[PDB]
Amino acid sequence: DYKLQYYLNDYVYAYFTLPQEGDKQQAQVEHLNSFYNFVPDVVRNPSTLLDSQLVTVEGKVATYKVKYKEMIEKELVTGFNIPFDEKEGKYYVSGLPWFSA
Repeated sequence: DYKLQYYLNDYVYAYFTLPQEGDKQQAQVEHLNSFYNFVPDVVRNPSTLLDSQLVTVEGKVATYKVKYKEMIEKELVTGFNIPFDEKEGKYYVSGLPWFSA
């Protein structure tokens, strides 16, 4: 579904672009949290997104293949699983994501 991909593309971008600057980080966390329909209870490291590709959608879990890099440059690749739902015609992220091979 194209609409789902447009929506989750923004979420994936936010997730994998935590900045280095502490003051920007506080706001970026709040921006990422805006995709959830809940406020997370209190970990991401500074990152840049290189590529993302929606691989499968099973039920209400979208699985992406994400290529990103930290700054510690090795390119990292992971599966990234996002639970989602819809309210009044608009998608939201329904739980914190999890990583897979």
